[PDB]
Amino acid sequence: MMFGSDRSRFLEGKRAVEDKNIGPLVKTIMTRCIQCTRCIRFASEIAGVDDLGTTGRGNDMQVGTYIEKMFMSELSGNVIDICPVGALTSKPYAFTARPWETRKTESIDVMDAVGSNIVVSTRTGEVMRILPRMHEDINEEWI
Amino acid sequence: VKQDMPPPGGYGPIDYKRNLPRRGLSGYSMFAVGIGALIFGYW
Amino acid sequence: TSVKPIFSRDLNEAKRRVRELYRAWYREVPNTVHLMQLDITVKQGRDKVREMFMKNAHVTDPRVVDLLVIKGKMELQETIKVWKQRTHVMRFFHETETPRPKDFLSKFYMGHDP
Amino acid sequence: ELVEVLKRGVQQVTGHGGLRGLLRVFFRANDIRIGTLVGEDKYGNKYYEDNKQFFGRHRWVIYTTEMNGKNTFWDVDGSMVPPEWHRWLHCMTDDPPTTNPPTARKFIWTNHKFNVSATPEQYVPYSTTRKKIHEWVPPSTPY
Amino acid sequence: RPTVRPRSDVTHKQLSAFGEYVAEILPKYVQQVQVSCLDELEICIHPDGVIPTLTFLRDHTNAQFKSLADLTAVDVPTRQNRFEIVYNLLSLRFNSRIRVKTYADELTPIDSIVSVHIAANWYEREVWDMFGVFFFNHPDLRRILTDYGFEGHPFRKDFPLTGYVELRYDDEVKRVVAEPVELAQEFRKFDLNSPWEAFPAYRQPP
Amino acid sequence: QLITVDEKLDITTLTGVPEEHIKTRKVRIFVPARNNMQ
Amino acid sequence: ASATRVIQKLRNWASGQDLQAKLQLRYQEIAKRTQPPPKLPVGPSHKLSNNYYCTRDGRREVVPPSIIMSSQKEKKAVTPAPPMKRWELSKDQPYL
Amino acid sequence: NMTLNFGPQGVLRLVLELSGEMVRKCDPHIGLLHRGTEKLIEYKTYLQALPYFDRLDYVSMMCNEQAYSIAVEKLLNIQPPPRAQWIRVLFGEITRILNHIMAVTTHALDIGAMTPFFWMFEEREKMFEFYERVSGARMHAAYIRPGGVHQDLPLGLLDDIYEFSKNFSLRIDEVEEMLTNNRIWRNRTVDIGVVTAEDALNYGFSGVMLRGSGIQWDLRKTQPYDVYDQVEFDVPIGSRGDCYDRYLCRVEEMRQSLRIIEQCLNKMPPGEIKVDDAKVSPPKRAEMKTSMESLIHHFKLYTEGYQVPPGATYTAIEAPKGEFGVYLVSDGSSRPYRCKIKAPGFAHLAGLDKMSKGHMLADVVAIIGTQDIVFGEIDR
Amino acid sequence: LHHAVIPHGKGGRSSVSGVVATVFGATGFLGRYVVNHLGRMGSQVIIPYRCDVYDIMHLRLMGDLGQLTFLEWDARDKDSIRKAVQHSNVVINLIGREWETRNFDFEDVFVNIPRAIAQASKEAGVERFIHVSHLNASMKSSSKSLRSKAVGEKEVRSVFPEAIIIRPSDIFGREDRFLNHFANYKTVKQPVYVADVSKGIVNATKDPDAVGKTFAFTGPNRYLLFHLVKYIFGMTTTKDKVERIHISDVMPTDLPGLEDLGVQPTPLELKSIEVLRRHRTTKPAKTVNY
Amino acid sequence: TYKYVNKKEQESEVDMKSATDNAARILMWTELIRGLGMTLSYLFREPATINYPFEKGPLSPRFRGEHALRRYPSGEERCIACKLCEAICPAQAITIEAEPRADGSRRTTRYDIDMTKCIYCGFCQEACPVDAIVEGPNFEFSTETHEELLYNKEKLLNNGDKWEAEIAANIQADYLYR
Amino acid sequence: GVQVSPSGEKITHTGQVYDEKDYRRVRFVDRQKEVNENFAIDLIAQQPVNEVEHRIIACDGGGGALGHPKVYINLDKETKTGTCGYCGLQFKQH
Ligand SMILES: CCCCCCCCCCCCCCCCCC(=O)OC[C@H](COP(=O)([O-])OCC[N+](C)(C)C)OC(=O)CCCCCCCCCCCCCCCCC
Ligand SMILES: CCCCCCCCCCCCCCCCCC(=O)OC[C@H](COP(=O)(O)OCCN)OC(=O)CCCCCCCCCCCCCCCCC
Ligand SMILES: NC(=O)C1=CN([C@@H]2O[C@H](COP(=O)(O)OP(=O)(O)OC[C@H]3O[C@@H](n4cnc5c(N)ncnc54)[C@H](OP(=O)(O)O)[C@@H]3O)[C@@H](O)[C@H]2O)C=CC1
Ligand code: SF4
Ligand code: SF4
Ligand code: SF4
Ligand SMILES: [Zn+2]
Repeated sequence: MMFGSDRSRFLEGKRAVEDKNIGPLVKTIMTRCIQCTRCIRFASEIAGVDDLGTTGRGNDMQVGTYIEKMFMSELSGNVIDICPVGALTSKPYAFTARPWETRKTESIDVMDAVGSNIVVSTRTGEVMRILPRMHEDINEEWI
Repeated sequence: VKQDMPPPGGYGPIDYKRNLPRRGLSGYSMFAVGIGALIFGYW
Repeated sequence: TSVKPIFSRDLNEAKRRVRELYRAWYREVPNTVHLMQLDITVKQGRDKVREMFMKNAHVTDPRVVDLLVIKGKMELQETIKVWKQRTHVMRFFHETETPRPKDFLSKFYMGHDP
Repeated sequence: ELVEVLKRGVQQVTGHGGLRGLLRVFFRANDIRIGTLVGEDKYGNKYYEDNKQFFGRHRWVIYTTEMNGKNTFWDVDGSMVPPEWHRWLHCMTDDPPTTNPPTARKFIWTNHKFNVSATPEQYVPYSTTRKKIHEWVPPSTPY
Repeated sequence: RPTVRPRSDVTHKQLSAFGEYVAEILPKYVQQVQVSCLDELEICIHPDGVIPTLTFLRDHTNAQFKSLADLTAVDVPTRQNRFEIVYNLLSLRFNSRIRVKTYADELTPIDSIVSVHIAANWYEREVWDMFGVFFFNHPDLRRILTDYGFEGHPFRKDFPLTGYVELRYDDEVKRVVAEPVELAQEFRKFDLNSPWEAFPAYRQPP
Repeated sequence: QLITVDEKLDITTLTGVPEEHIKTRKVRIFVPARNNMQ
Repeated sequence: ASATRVIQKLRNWASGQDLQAKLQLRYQEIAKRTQPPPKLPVGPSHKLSNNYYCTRDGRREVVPPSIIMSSQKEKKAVTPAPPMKRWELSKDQPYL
Repeated sequence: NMTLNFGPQGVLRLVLELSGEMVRKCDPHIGLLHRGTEKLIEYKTYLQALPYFDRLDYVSMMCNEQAYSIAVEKLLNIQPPPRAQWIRVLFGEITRILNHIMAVTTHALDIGAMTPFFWMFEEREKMFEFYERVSGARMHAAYIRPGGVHQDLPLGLLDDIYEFSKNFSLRIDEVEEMLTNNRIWRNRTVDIGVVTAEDALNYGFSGVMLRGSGIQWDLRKTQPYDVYDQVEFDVPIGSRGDCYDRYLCRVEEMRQSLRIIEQCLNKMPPGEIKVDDAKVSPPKRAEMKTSMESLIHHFKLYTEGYQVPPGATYTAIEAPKGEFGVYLVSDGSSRPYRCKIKAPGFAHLAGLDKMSKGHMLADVVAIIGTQDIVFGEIDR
Repeated sequence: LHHAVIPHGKGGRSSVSGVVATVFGATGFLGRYVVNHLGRMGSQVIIPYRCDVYDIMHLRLMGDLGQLTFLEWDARDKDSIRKAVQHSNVVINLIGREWETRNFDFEDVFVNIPRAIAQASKEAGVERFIHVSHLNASMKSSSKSLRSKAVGEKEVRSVFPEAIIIRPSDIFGREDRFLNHFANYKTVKQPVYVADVSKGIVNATKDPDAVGKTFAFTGPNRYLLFHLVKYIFGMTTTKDKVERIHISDVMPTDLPGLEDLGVQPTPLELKSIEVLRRHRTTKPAKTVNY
Repeated sequence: TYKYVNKKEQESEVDMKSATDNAARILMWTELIRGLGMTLSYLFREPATINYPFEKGPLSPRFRGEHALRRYPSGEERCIACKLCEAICPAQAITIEAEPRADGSRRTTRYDIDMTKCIYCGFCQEACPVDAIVEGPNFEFSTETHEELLYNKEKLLNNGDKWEAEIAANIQADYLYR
Repeated sequence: GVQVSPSGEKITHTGQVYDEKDYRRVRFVDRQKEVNENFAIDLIAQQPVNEVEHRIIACDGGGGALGHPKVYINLDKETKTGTCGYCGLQFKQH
């Protein structure tokens, strides 16, 4: 909307991709990946996993595991916030709400003793999801 | 191949002024009629 | 710090304007229960005037007092000229609602009223 | 040109099922016009037409005396008109069902229902979403 | 271009020249003259120049700003003088329009101009009723749009949309009583503003 | 023509807001956190 | 249109005008319900080349007010615009 | 002084202080139709707020949509295309006709002559039919929007409008026969609510209340906004400033509206109807359902609408009742910060007291009718 | 407890009060206030009616949207009372005539119908039943109305031991058959106000120390019939009615009274002025004790 | 360009002829008999009235009346719970609540409209990217309680099933204009 | 299909039923519970699987407009079908 145009000159056929299954938390619609590699880098660097990657080349290229592996880490769930698009989503939050409906309060975790700064997004008096909140001296965008 | 409801070569002419007609007759004649009726009645 | 005033220089003149306004109200009160057939007694009305005056006693600013005087004069106009009605005047007593109990327990027991 | 008017009138009078039909019409629909019968619907209603009358009276309807168990000899509603005839009667079209029939699709109501604002089969609202917060139930045996 | 709006500079020139004119005639009571992209002239002034400036613009031969198109107020609660006041004025001899603005707050009133333009007799009452701003030397100043016992100034930014009270008829007392507000569907607050800047020309510095 | 009133400022009696909603409350001043989605 | 010449003449004499040509009830002179289907045009920005938004945005061609005489940062006497030119009586019908 | 409260029991409340049969003081009362439009608009996008203007001054509704449209377009720095401009002018004139029918006939009704009401509300029905054929609603057609117009005209509308314009003149004449030269109408109106030009100006009047006192001010011949600069029409001015002069002015305005409609029809151009800037006006549905960018723009426009660079405007429209204005303040957001509506009925009511000087109780009901007082534009 | 009952809210029209009340006798004169007091705090109210739908329209606006449920019934028709008592926690009975018709004797009204109501309540499984009677309820009574009342109280307690009987005295308000009956034209009275009675009943609807008890709702003062009627005439046909009139009001001893529900008496000397100004075209009465 | 109303081009003549004409106008009540004639002419015309329940007023395929939730030919619903209708509805009249269905689809559990809040503006069917919610043609759905106008998914789906034989045709008519 | 609960209430296409102990069943007394008897979750299952000779297939629902946005589905996974997120239809690769 801001930096792009307002119409398409692409009168050709699109492509489609086989959707993976990589856990009970992360839903994968991989025909939306814009091949940015944020997931791969997050995994390799922070989560120390080295199980995501790019198999193929050209437009026929796509992201994920060459096999049916599952991505279940203590940090798996930040790929959701990091994926700029809805290629990786959260199965729990699936279809329950839309952002412009949510009221956002700022709170903290109690699950552990770290005190990760968090956002609770409600809708008509119900808790819909939980998000991180930047505190660069505790958690720095992760939860 | 296109069609978006334009007008044809032209629409007819329109009347936007008054046409209030000049009716009745003259006051002299009206008074004469009334007075003739009146005199007939009196007689 | 320094300011620009409104209709007064000090709380003394402000209070004497207030006392003039109270004269006016106190005097007019019964004519209202007469004109519009209110059930309440003139004693109740006058106690209510006193309550609504003392509700703004802590005030110190001559300007915040002059504005309250202005608004009370507006109300007195609306009242002596019959523009208000029985409804608007009885909207002061709250005859159709219970108040939030001023008791920690009476609050806790029913709701989250803090 | 007055005797022709009287002739048109006498034919408008006798153009029904004699005195009985004439009274029926004149007392339900205060009108004794004669028109062409374009069709009749499942519920017994009739729809007449005459293109020489002016816009708004060039089409009309004679409702049924019974509709889904209701004496409609006197009580009558524009809600009785099913959709296919509603669209031709409110002049959204120049073509009725007989020539331009609708699209035969299941899940479309075969039997039309009229307004039920107070009948016992009326509409009562409610919430369609299940319970959100499930409570705790303890066992039925102590200690 | 067919999708963009034309742009005439003659009006910008005329109105900048008239801004200089007005400002050098009234170096006092004047500050922040500005003519905008869409060719409209605003003059900001001090609350002590209302009648001087309005009279000058109405009577002066070069100005003849006779018609008071509108009087308005605007609430910006992040500035000490939060109530902007706006007079939109029209001149027929020149086919021209102008905006004269001043500022105010609570407890800091403005001077009335019914002496200059009598249309204001009701606009100023409306401002007092809606934004809570007093005017000096106004014959009658009283609730005009709100109810008779209404306590508040609802066109502010801190007054809630739905209000504080609510009305209904009660058979016991046989009247239309007021009560606190209890809604059966709380108004929903949609957070729409986008995170991505849309106009760099207005980018504030950090 | 100027006066000096150095006492703290208050307009509570002019706002028209009631006691329940002017004393039983707690306000929060902050900068809304960035949505980690964007 | 369903009236006798006698009534038509009566009403026309009582009114002074002719009504059977400027009636207010519509008799088949009106457009036909169930019109054919259209095919609408497309705007001028439906090109496939030379159609960059940088050239035709508009709402980013706006600029903040051009400030003058900010208090912190022998000319002639002018008017906000040249005086308005007075109008001309019509030619078709200037009176009534 | 024989005081009384009149009007209610349809939202008007006059407080009248008489002296015998004369009228000494007229105090109107306001706020019986105050809903809070100007505040609600602050919680709604630049499109969620348009209907409010259809609801203000509810006899025209489209000369109301038009002002908001022009203001938002002035901010966005865009302009709609010729076909949209012509449709918009045509329908603005139709709304003018509706409003003037309304005014004249309710005037004659509150005075006692009631047959014009029924003779003309049939034409009003026939024009509501156009409203509906183009928008789907008889009165509140949210049809004119920033960027042009929602939909194009169906294929059988201009012919109908021509058939209607053919005979509206004879209808106006039918009414004029009864009313204009009737001694009773002239006695009820002549020399009533007189007002001089300078006092009108200083009171803030606009429209017929100006040009019935000899002033020459029409915001279509001056400060034009649409293609009105491409069409011809006369402006009727008065000589005495009385109800009779204003009646004649409104009639001749209803006539100039036909003069303008003939031209609009004959000169209707082809082309698009809304600016092809899909960041302001949504795309078509086929493009929405086949193209990615168009669908994104649809989504954003109907959830978080178009953003408007900050600024302020006062766009005035020559509405049937006078100068309709909108002081619109914008922050760089999808929603406005302030929208103030300038309505003429406001100042007209304000001046009612002076216009009712040296007059009875039965002349005030005509003084009011001569202003076309609708309380939606007033109480807002 | 069922989550549909948890009293969420702030005590207002659009709130929840956990009170599901089936009320018999709402078309009358005291139900017109009982229903208001029930609904203006957010309670569900089932109202059975036998009247025509016009005489029950003054009650549609006293409760929030969806809280009022008007259905039809017939005292002689059983299975028209299950419908109404089912889906409830509280039942309130306010029936009663000041005279006898053909189909309905005092026996029926005050004994046989309340008994079936309480039977159906117990069958359903509701948890509170409130019955209203007269203060002078006693088998030794010139009037057979009071006889039937004192019989029906026992006939109720025999099926609903935990019931709640409430004996007020001559009630005075607008559209009342006491002050208007007097002003139409040896015995001490202590009248009471519909507002007080309704407040008491609606409080008992929740208060936990009210079951299996009785209450004598009487005003703060007492008056001699003559002084009271003269007060009426200064501010300005049924045998059983006149009998109930010519009986003095008991001073019930140590019976749980009005101030035990929380209510406070509202003296008649304050509401007579609003009740009586309708019958137009002064000093108070000396309160006494025998 | 301007004109004059109630202004004469020049003074008149006081001639006996014109004076007598005006005196006739006054005495004989001339300008009023013409109004009587207009009323008589209108008496001798055809009225624009129509038998309502039998003769109905004309409408267009764009009329915005009662609401409906549509389906696909398969019978599957169309609403995918995208909430654009709820986000554009000026009066905040649409309440929606969705979930993943057991067959793994984006479908609603709750879709409520308040007809005492709808201003009947059509923005919802302008926004729906699937043509699922439509402001249909019906206008005769008055009631006797305020609780029969609070609609829901069930009522709206029933209205769709009811009126689809007409909604589909009107949409086929008009969809080329939008 | 609507199948009734112990209390005698019909269940909806989203499993809503007032618990037998619920007081909210009153509103239905002397009245009905409006319920739709045509369950999309079953009507779509009644439809058959389409077959195509291409590993990628575009769906729109029918008419270009009057349908839904053109979406492209992959058919490389012969284990299951390729479903459309809009219309529910499902395709296979043959
Ligand atoms: C249901 C069926 C009902 C049937 C009802 C039938 C009623 C029939 C009654 C006659 C109809 C007349 C209607 C008016 C026709 C229109 C006339 C017209 O347009 O020209 C006017 C014209 C229009 O004039 P003008 O204004 O246009 O221009 C002329 C102006 N001057 C004269 C000043 C130069 O005016 C006249 O000529 C008036 C002529 C009549 C004047 C005499 C009337 C007053 C004296 C009364 C005498 C006593 C009563 C006599 C009657 C006795 C019986 C009641
Ligand atoms: C032998 C020779 C000499 C013999 C002597 C006699 C010679 C003839 C004398 C002439 C007589 C003239 C007729 C008498 C009546 C005249 C009354 C009159 O003229 O009234 C004047 C009045 C208007 O006066 P004004 O306001 O000053 O005029 C406007 C100024 N620009 O006007 C009015 O206000 C009237 C108001 C009328 C409103 C109702 C009109 C209804 C008309 C219905 C038709 C009635 C027809 C008659 C019915 C007959 C009944 C059977
Ligand atoms: N006011 C007093 O003097 C005192 C009164 N009470 C009690 O107050 C209660 C109500 O007083 P009040 O409000 O004056 O009663 P009302 O007469 O005002 O109305 C009572 C209700 O009883 C219903 N009712 C009466 N007989 C029958 C019947 N045979 N079949 C069906 N319904 C019937 C009526 O329903 P509809 O109107 O639909 O017929 C009416 O609405 C009475 O039960 C009485 O015992 C107790 C002590 C003192
Ligand atoms: S973060 Fe998302 S868009 Fe980026 S490579 Fe991973 S799946 Fe693709
Ligand atoms: S038509 Fe009604 S429901 Fe649809 S968007 Fe407009 S107000 Fe909302
Ligand atoms: S816009 Fe259409 S698909 Fe989206 S939530 Fe609304 S009705 Fe459903
Ligand atoms: Zn599909």
